[PDB]
Amino acid sequence: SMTLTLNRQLLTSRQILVAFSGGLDSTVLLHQLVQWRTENPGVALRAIHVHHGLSANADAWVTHCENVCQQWQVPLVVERVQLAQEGLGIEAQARQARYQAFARTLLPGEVLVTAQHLDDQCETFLLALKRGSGPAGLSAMAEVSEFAGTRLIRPLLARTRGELVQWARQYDLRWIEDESNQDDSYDRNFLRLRVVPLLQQRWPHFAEATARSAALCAEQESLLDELLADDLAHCQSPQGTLQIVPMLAMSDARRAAIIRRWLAGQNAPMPSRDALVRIWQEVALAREDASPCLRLGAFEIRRYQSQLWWIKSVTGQSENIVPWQTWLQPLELPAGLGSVQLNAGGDIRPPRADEAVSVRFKAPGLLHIVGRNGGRKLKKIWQELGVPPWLRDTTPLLFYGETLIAAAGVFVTQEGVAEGENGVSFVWQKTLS
Amino acid sequence: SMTLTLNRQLLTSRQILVAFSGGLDSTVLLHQLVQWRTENPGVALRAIHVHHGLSANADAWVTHCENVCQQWQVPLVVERVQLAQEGLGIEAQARQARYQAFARTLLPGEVLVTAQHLDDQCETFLLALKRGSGPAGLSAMAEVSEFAGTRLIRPLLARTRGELVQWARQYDLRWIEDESNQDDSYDRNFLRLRVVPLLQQRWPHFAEATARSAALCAEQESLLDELLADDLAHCQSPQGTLQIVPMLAMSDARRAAIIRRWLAGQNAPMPSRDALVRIWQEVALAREDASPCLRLGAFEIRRYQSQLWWIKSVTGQSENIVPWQTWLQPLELPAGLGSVQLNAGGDIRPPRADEAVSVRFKAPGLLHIVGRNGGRKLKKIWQELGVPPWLRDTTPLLFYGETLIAAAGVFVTQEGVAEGENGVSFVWQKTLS
Repeated sequence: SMTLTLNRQLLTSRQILVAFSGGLDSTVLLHQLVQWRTENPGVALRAIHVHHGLSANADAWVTHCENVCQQWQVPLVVERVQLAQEGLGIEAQARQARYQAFARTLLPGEVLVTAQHLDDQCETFLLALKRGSGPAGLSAMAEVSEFAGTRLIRPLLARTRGELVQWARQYDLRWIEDESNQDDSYDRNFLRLRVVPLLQQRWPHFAEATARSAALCAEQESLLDELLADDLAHCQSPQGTLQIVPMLAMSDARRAAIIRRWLAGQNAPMPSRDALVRIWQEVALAREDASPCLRLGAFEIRRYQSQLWWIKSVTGQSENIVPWQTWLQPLELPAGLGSVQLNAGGDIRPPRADEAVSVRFKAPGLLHIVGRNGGRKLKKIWQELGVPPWLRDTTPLLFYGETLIAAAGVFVTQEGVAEGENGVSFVWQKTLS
Repeated sequence: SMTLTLNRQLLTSRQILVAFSGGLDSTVLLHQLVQWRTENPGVALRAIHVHHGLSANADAWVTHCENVCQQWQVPLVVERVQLAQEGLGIEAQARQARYQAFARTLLPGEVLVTAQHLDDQCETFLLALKRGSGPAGLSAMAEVSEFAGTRLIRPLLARTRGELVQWARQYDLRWIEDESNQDDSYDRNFLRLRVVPLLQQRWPHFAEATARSAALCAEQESLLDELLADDLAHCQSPQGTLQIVPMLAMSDARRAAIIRRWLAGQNAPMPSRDALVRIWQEVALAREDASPCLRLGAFEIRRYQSQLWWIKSVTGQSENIVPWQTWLQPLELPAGLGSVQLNAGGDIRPPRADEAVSVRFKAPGLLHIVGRNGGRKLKKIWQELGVPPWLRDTTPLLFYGETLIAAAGVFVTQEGVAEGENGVSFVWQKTLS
């Protein structure tokens, strides 16, 4: 039935790439896939062993993987990524390097498949538990998730190590397995060896019961997904923000479940239940006048126009002034804001080779712009044009000497309009995400 | 703050009864209550030690409890309930006897209070987990629940054993504590001593994280409570049944959450997620023609009139015939169906001292009843009158010789109508629930 199970989960896939450590689970997953390939002509399969850290057999494991793949006619990428600096041990440092390694060496349209099984579901659950997470975090792992643009499928997720042993053995597969005892100071190890077994003693199927609970938590979260759909549709704008007004009346749990689901949409890192609390109390209910902001890692959620925004944090630049001596060539902007350049053809007057061109993010005094008869301050103009506060000091400002010419993609001052009709275009380019 | 916490949870209470084993938690809870009484004049407090099983100090513990209560001026009920027959050990047999003991010795209007703390929340969670239960069952314990008509409050539910030790010690309270090592074959013991501690090693606050998860599961179930309210109102009749038709269109999770919440309303034992599945697939979607029935312990859920019913199972009696030689005196019915009697005054003709009166639950041939011009079979009459199938063979039928006179509270045959106007009343009495 593991083969039966395999094809159902892999129907929507043609190109697979399996994380292949010499181990049982990988060995059983891979043998099954090579078994699967022989049954579906035209199906391409690739394997990838990730050699990381200074293991005693780190080099031998690689060799073992090269023989098995070849004996089975399967290409094999072998990333040697290395990283460890006294910080977060194996159960963190490496896991990232590995998934990055998977990300790196993964073709487009190819589906990443891992050999994570029941015991891992139990371990994930426990770790979530020891973190005091709710139903969302206790749903542990999904049979199908999104990873590096594509999907990450986990077939053997429901299978027991017993089942895997019974298979790997029935087909006389040879596999490695260095328990690495002394890694007991790294959470996921301390479980499989000490806690979990201790549990399987009086409760032989403990790990099975846990997947059951995980599954039930998931069913409930999806029930809420259904139940909240409308609420979400209404409060979620097309832009990708969340309308505050429609929520002012809701209950704390309602709000949190929505904020939660909304943050998931931006494919954001799962928030802590208290984070969800702060977001509403300190941001949504905060005065827009006082620029509300909750830092959540590299990202930040804030309030603007009675809406909550999930955006990639970026450091201000109001005090910066980046000179453009060679404005004939693009100018690289600070804090990865991208490049900027003056192309022939546009409503902005070119600079004289005698004046000093520069890029800034601030501009004093009353300012006059095209399309408005008046003259207000930068901040007033920003507001009238709807430019969000986090962008009011991160938007390129063209300056010839001490004069403001334009604000990339937002406006052009009147003192900067093309005299004749020729003129140039101040163009702003941002790097890939 | 434990005192602060105490009064908030006990405001809606005047008469308390604390399950008092000599232990820390009880000792700390009780001392705090005697502390609480001194601060709220007119507040009555009672303690109850439950002596059960053949413990080495079973008798000494009692004595210790008698001294402490007296030293503190607190009445003390001491139930000696005993029960153990090789079946379900302490973590089952006794727990029932104890709560029964609590039930028995509890005054009306009095609130039962127990000294269950954080560690118990963790243990309850784990047990639920090892049972593979979902969010509803993983909410573990509530600060306030219903027990024997009244409420069961658990103040110290959030407090750590540490906190309790720090208190019992700060007020120099003396308490007992016989770990009873060899009870390790009884689930809740195997946890507190082996698993939990093993966990608190690498995770000192594991038990605290677990209450956090329990709490979050609860918040979500209440979120659903809110979200499903309307659905429940609509599908739940006034009688206390569940309308099937309005659910036919819903999704599996929706239905289950409703069936679940509905069963809770009848204050029924929490159902297994699969039970919820069977109920719908085997009962709701079953043909009423084929009398659908799912036995869930002493109770059973069934289908009648496009509705699901939660009712106290009762064995049929269609084959039974209980003679009434002394119809002048009440007749005790089988299978705790209650008693039955003929009172002077009613539309039924009395029996002659020459005919043989009896009670039955079946009746052959075409039958003629008052208020209908015709003559159909018992089963047809039952149907036309709306008598549920489980009651069609558990309803007393008056028989003089071989003639049907009446069906208690349902109908009177035409051959049994009072000749003149005097007549008697066939009255059916059922015992307390």
